[PDB]
Amino acid sequence: STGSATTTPIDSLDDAYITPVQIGTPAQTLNLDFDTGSSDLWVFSSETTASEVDGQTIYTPSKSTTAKLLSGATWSISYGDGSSSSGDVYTDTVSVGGLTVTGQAVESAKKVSSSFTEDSTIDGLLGLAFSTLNTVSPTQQKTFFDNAKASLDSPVFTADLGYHAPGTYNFGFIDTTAYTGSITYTAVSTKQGFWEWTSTGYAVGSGTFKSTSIDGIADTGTTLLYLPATVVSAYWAQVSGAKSSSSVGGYVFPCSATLPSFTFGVGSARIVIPGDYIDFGPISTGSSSCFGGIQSSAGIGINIFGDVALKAAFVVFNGATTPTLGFASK
Ligand SMILES: C[C@@H](NCCn1cccn1)c1ccc(F)cc1
Repeated sequence: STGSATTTPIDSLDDAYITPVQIGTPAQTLNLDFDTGSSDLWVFSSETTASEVDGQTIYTPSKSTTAKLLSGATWSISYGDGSSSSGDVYTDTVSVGGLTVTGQAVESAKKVSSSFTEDSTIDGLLGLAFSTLNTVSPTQQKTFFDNAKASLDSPVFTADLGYHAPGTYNFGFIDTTAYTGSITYTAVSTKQGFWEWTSTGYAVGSGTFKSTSIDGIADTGTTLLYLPATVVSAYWAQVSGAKSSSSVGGYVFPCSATLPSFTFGVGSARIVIPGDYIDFGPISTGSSSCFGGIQSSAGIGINIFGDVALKAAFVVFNGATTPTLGFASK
């Protein structure tokens, strides 16, 4: 089997991407944030505290002929950004882009934090990290990918995120029309449950490439690129007037600037992030200070190749017995 679904940025900054997902029978279509940095498929639902719902589409298990309560199971998750949600669990039929899984754990939110309520465009998350991170208790559940792998033509999915444009998630095949050149594959550690890999170095603009190992995760659910303070300082030193603002919570730069590109290594290959991808616009409406898309990881504990980095590439998440990542330019 394969599936192919379009993913669409939620706003003009590419802060997140939503992908339609069919849940239940008859189908209930919800727009989910596909998140390679977590392992729970959770949704706004008929169970979500009414005051915490503001515009989202909800899943109503009682209207699905295929829904069943996963009796006794609960879940609770918090993300890197301090957001959280929790609830109970149903199993139901879930389809993405024409690929169907039966018996998928659909985690129904009873509570969501303010950051989810305030974003009316995201109806829940679909986790695509390793199932060892799934938060369902007392019986951990599998991701949609982990359940689909029993059926896919090839045990892979690919992320092809757009810059201020739609892109694609494919399951079970690699679209050789979607990238240029060749795909460079690199080793993955699953020790922390993430798609964790080691970049071979970086360059700033037209500068020399610095060969240096940078461990980090490929995380479609994180907007920005979080790297070591040394790397980030070297980047922003090339932008006149850029500074790390303690009042704003990272590097800001004059909105009049032209940003340099940023290159990261994948083995002997190089992925170039254009400078405009690193522009996240005014810090507040009408401001002439703009927020940077490359930020320090020093207060996280891990480096994160978020959307800023991933949308410069065609990315293969190889879930073969020994998982690997592939990157191609596009
Ligand atoms: C609550 C939420 N924001 C969606 C992303 N966004 C960035 C700026 C605005 N929206 C979220 C939190 C964590 C996460 F892994 C996914 C989604």
